[PDB]
Amino acid sequence: MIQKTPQIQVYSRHPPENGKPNILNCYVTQFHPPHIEIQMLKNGKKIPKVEMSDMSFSKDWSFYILAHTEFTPTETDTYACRVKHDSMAEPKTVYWDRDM
Amino acid sequence: SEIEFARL
Amino acid sequence: GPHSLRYFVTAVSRPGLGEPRFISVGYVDNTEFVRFDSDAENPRYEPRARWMEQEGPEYWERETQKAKGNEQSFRVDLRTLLGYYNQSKGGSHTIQVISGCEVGSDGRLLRGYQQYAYDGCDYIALNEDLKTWTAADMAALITKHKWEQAGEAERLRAYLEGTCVEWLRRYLKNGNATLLRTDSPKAHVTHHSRPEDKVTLRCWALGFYPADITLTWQLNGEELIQDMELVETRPAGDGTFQKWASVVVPLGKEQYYTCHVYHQGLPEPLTLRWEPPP
Repeated sequence: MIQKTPQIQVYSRHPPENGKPNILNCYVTQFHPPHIEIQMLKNGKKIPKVEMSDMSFSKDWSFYILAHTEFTPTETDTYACRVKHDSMAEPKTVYWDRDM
Repeated sequence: SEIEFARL
Repeated sequence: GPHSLRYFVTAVSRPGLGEPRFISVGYVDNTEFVRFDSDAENPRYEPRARWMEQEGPEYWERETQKAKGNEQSFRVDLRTLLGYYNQSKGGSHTIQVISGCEVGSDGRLLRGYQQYAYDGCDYIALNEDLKTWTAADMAALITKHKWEQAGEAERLRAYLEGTCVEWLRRYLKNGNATLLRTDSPKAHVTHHSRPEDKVTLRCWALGFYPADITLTWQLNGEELIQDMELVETRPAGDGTFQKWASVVVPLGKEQYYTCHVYHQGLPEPLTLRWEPPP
């Protein structure tokens, strides 16, 4: 067997602006095997409507997929994306940073 | 159009 | 410019959960245009690029039945590899393939591909010479002698030089307009105060396409590629891509730095600086 640790980016589709609808993305790439569980959270509580792009793999055999949800950021809300993959002991959580 | 793959 | 038609095929055995998940995806110039998926209602080839709907109900039927045929072979292959690697029939495994052709501006062949991978590790691949194979290990060697015998290298050389290319020309003809599309990036610079007396200058490039792009920071005309942090180009979700690069400069010396954005969509590279609101 072989296992590639997913790399995770968390960002909005448009520049974050308090009080205005947007789309938060969770880009997961460089993972193998393809089975992967991606959860998007809000202040710790799992977000329901979480759309996931079809899966694909790049030249190096590893897989990538994009998960996204709508959301209207605010000054204090916290968002994060959680990924559980066979390549890691515990799930990985990446928090959303506005300036990234 | 794709090709028909042989077997390993 | 050059072009290419490649197919990215994946078969994942899901012991217990049911039959293996087969997913075939065709790319033209690195742009998905078709896709098959067994784990779908009634598996059929569906267009991924609007310009593919120009193909009649034959193509699809013909191409779909071929997908189902590769599916089953892949189902067998998986069983076979469990044999080669003496692995239990109760674990999940992955067989991946990249099969395609890259042509030049003349419509000729530049390089054809045909490489397998098992569980994410090169298994076998056709050599650029389109005649001999490169087995990745003991297992692959068995396929290698089988294919040398059957003369697989030739069967593919044939496909790669003809059928592949032929179809590439055919696909382009109805997708050039679209494939050659280009969306220039719109860049800006953000300011973030760091611990002590430093500051971060993050240069943003947005809604650009294709993904290919380069960003740089310069200190009085010199690419600071040493302490510049940058993220990998990422998708916006609407077709375009994003990317930023940043450096940490001293508080007060922000105007001594400038960002440069290089994209094929641009008539000429971009040049920006920190712009504190007037």
